[PDB]
Amino acid sequence: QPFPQPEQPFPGS
Amino acid sequence: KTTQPISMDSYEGQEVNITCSHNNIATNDYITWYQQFPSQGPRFIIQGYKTKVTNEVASLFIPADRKSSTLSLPRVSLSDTAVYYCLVGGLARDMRFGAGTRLTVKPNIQNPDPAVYQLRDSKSSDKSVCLFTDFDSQTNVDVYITDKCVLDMRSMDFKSNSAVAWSNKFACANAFNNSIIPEDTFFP
Amino acid sequence: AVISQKPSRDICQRGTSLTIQCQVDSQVTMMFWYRQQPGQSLTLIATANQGSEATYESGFVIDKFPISRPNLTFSTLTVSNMSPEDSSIYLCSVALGSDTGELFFGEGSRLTVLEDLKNVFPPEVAVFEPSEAEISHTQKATLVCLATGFFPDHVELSWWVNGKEVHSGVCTDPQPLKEQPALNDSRYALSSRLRVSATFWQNPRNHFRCQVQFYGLSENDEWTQDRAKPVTQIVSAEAWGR
Amino acid sequence: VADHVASYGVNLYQSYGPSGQYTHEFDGDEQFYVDLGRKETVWCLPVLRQFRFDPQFALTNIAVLKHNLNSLIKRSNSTAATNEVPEVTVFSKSPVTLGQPNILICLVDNIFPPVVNITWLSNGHSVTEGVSETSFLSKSDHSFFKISYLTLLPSAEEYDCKVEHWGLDKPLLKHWEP
Amino acid sequence: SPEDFVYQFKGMCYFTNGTERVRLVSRSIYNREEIVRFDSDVGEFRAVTLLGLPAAEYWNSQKDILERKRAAVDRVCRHNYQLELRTTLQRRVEPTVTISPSNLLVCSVTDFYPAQIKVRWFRNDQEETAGVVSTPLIRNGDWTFQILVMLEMDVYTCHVEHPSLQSPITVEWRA
Ligand SMILES: *[C@@H]1O[C@H](CO)[C@@H](O)[C@H](O)[C@H]1NC(C)=O
Ligand SMILES: [Ca+2]
Ligand SMILES: [Ca+2]
Repeated sequence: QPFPQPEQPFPGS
Repeated sequence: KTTQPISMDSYEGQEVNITCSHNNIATNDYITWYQQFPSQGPRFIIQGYKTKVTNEVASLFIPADRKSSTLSLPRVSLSDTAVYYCLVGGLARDMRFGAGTRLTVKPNIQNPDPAVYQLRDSKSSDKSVCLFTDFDSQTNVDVYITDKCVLDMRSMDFKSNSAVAWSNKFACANAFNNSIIPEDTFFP
Repeated sequence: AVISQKPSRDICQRGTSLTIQCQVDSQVTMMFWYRQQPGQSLTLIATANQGSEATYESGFVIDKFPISRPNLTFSTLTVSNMSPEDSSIYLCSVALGSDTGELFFGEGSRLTVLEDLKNVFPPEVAVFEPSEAEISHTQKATLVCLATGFFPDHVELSWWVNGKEVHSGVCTDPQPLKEQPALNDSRYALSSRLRVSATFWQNPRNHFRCQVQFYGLSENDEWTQDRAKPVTQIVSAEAWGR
Repeated sequence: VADHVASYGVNLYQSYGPSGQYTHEFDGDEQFYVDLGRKETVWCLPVLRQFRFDPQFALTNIAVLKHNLNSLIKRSNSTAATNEVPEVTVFSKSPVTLGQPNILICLVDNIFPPVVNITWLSNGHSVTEGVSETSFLSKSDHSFFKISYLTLLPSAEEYDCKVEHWGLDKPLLKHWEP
Repeated sequence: SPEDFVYQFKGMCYFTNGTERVRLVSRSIYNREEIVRFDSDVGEFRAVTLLGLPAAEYWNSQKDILERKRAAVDRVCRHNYQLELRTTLQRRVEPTVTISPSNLLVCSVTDFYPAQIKVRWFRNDQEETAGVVSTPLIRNGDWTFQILVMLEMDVYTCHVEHPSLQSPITVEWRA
């Protein structure tokens, strides 16, 4: 029920 | 989680509105639509959330209740024949697929002329094939009979339906005698 | 965004194991494995987890579908001890971030598991020349192609006019029908149509050729029958103007 | 400045042996943490146990940091962390009464990198019964602080708090007496 | 002391006047240096340092991530705040005020949530402005706060106000 914040992936490694 | 119509029918050049039923939708839940052509995988078309959104392929309308949603395709073409899925969830893990809505797009033939012709093999004159073509889109179809396909000749903007029947021994007169072939039908 | 699956198509015998690959061009958070049977809904198999164990949906067990994800961009799905039930199209989907709405799907992996490899047969292609009645009334000539007697549904039909592939005025049935229904080993049949102008067909130097691409036995399969081995081949028929 | 502040996602992943932590904080206090090993959500406030939070989100999100950290290692030419010096203070939760029970609180602040060993001691002997620690709680300067507890009924002949951190030349001990 | 490489992501929410002012700030941190962030008041990923420049450009390029991150102000901060109004924002612990000498008088306020307090020292119904020293707000870590207000020295009273209290508590010490 608590909505979380995700982390976006960095490109190219 | 979502309930949508099983199948739909439409003619080319018509606005098609597929309505998705999503009662018991969470406040943070997001609305998503997919379009899967046969033998291929689903393709993402439009995305909406408590807000009617309009894009290039289509527009999504979101009622305030959020108990329902509707995908609108304008000027539907023959290439829009696909299965349309309605997905509702919060994260990517919440995206479960359903039966979808099978949409068929029939062509609008202004000048119909039903007829049945007989084709002969170039290799051997023994075998033959019956061709029932140039019929309107509303008619439906040891003896083999294929479903109706629609071919497009873009050089003349001409489209026509057709069906193929072969036999192995058989006459093309009674080839499509199980179909409601119109009375206005030519034979040689 | 762009996904490449290695096993675009394959035919395996019972008791064998096949590994499917899913490679992504960009770095993505989520990577799923789907499965779609010949006439069924798209069923989710499991969620590929990086450095952990896969999250399998109900009914799917790690023993039959072992999944590995060495990096965020690559995953491997294996189908061990294959049975005819597994015959399906295996898709892998991808999400860039867990809070995205767009899932990118691959082109798929067609799988057909067989109890007997001896039922595989290549297609027999035959093109039928247009009828003069059609040319007399409609002023258009319709070529009809017919590929019969092939067991696996893996076929691609294309029309070639004067050595060039043509798409205008072409029609092909979406699903090949069974020749002998009510038989599990039924052979299939597929028809296609090419319509052209009357003056274009009546010209004799034009060359029309129906080309049927057939996918059959791979190199790992054994063949011990007096009949020729059903290797992946291109069967075609042609006809000239008259 | 704001009336209330919450970190709905404190994501931590370091290279000292893939060490990961996922927590949620509200007004500086720990709401819950996800045990990445047991794949379980542990709520620190009893009233918050009514909610449900999927532990799988923490595992997949930490995997993103794992990719990100390895990317920043190649980009920054392997620029390591700077071991700050911890600030340790020991105090009791309630006023010290030699009969009533109290909890000793050993607050370790300025913890960077988030690698530390907090061990309670009593007359030179290590105490393991009745101890509990909190998760690495975030700070505005992107450092951390950790709090360890020890329940005891105080008495005249009855502690020290041993803190081991890389920003220390020798293990630091803070003494407490009634 | 081995080499350690730390990475942090803080998905933080800021609330003012309840739900009237809500600000979303997500911080991606390498060791102790925030490299790329997303503020709800700017509406786009912006790099703080050069290390976050490739990420900010790549994330801004994906219009799907942008659309869903702009909506995170409501789906995360405003949504979870409605859960706080029924749980954490309703937590009220009444403080325990005890006076004990240590020349010095120590008024100990030990177990109270929230953190808002105002402790005054009185000497015969006249407030003592100078000569009072108080410890900072001590966070116990278990959702309780404490403070120690000390005083060097007929009747002495410790005046303590708190939101959980209807009327301030007046513990007194004499002799
Ligand atoms: C904590 O203790 C372990 C062994 O007890 C040791 O390897 C490690 O270096 C210690 N950590 C610190 C920060 O000193
Ligand atoms: Ca094979
Ligand atoms: Ca009183």
